[PDB]
Amino acid sequence: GSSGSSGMATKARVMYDFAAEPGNNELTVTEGEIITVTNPNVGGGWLEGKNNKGEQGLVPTDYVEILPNDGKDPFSC
Repeated sequence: GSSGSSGMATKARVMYDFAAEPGNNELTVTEGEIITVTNPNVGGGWLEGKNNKGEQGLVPTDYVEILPNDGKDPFSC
C-alpha cells in the first residue's frame, strides 16, 4: 500500500526567525514556519529548502532543527 518506512519528505521547523539577504544563495524563514527539505547535507552544516514560491535557498541548520518522521509503529501494546 505505502512505500518507505521513514519517508523521503523531510520537514524542519524554524527555531529562530532568520532573514536572507537580497540576491543571495540563502532562503528567508521565520520561527514556527515549516518548509520542505531537499538538501539537508550541503557541506559544512547547512541545508537547502524550498518555499511555497518554489524558490530554493541555503539555510543554517543551527537555526532550524529537522524533525523526524513516522517511525516504525510499536507492536500491539
